[PDB]
Amino acid sequence: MTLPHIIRPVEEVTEEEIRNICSNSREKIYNRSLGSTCHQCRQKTTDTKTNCRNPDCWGIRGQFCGPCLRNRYGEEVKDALLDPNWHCPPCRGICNCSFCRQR
Amino acid sequence: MTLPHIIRPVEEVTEEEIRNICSNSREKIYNRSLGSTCHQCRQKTTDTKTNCRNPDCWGIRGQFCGPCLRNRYGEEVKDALLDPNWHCPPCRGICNCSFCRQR
DNA sequence: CCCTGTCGCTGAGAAGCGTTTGC
DNA sequence: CCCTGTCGCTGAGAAGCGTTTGC
Ligand SMILES: [Mg+2]
Ligand SMILES: [Mg+2]
Ligand SMILES: [Mg+2]
Ligand SMILES: [Mg+2]
Ligand SMILES: [Mg+2]
Ligand SMILES: [Zn+2]
Ligand SMILES: [Zn+2]
Ligand SMILES: [Zn+2]
Ligand SMILES: [Zn+2]
Ligand SMILES: [Zn+2]
Ligand SMILES: [Zn+2]
Repeated sequence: MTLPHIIRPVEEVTEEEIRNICSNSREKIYNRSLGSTCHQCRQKTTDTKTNCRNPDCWGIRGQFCGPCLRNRYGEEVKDALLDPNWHCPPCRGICNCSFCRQR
Repeated sequence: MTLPHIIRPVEEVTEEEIRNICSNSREKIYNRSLGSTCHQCRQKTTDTKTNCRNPDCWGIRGQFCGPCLRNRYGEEVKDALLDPNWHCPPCRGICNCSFCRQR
């Protein structure tokens, strides 16, 4: 049931993705099929989300939406998309989501 | 892919299972379909194996064969089968298998 | 009134072939 | 010669709807 984690190279990042990076959490479009789930807010939406470049990462715990990465970690998804060494907060052990903060 | 853990009540234990409890690890019968995997020796065989009664347990980590439970923990599978409060060594945090001993 | 924001819950949390059997 | 025994490796290690959005 685990979704395979695929590292999208920075060269394959397209302008359409940056344009679709969410800037308002209430301006999201839900889609049970094409949407992606943000690890932080746990919403499956169609806005562009981060891609963890850590090979040891797995699943969707490396996927963060615009508002969540902006407000919970002070980082921009556009910068994370273009960063080839970017690691997700779960990989860095700094994730402050409701599940990761207790454990 | 996780096999559902089902608690078999002690009243439903049958004599055919005790007779099929393994007494020699080299006298096992491998079966990819009907066999069960012992958590300790990681062999999928048809001999009777333990059933963990802990509701919080999951998967097959509570399944131990005759020789493994006898030699690695000093307990008999027949006694474990008839014990309604029996917990697997992984549940007790005392498992000494090659994977559990390091972690 | 201002940096336009977030957690609960369920079900989830491997298994088994291969290279495997003591001093 | 005796209590008739065991580990490596791969792939595994959730996700997302619902009850969800700041002081
Ligand atoms: Mg699974
Ligand atoms: Mg569900
Ligand atoms: Mg379950
Ligand atoms: Mg395999
Ligand atoms: Mg894998
Ligand atoms: Zn989010
Ligand atoms: Zn990661
Ligand atoms: Zn987290
Ligand atoms: Zn065994
Ligand atoms: Zn157990
Ligand atoms: Zn173990």
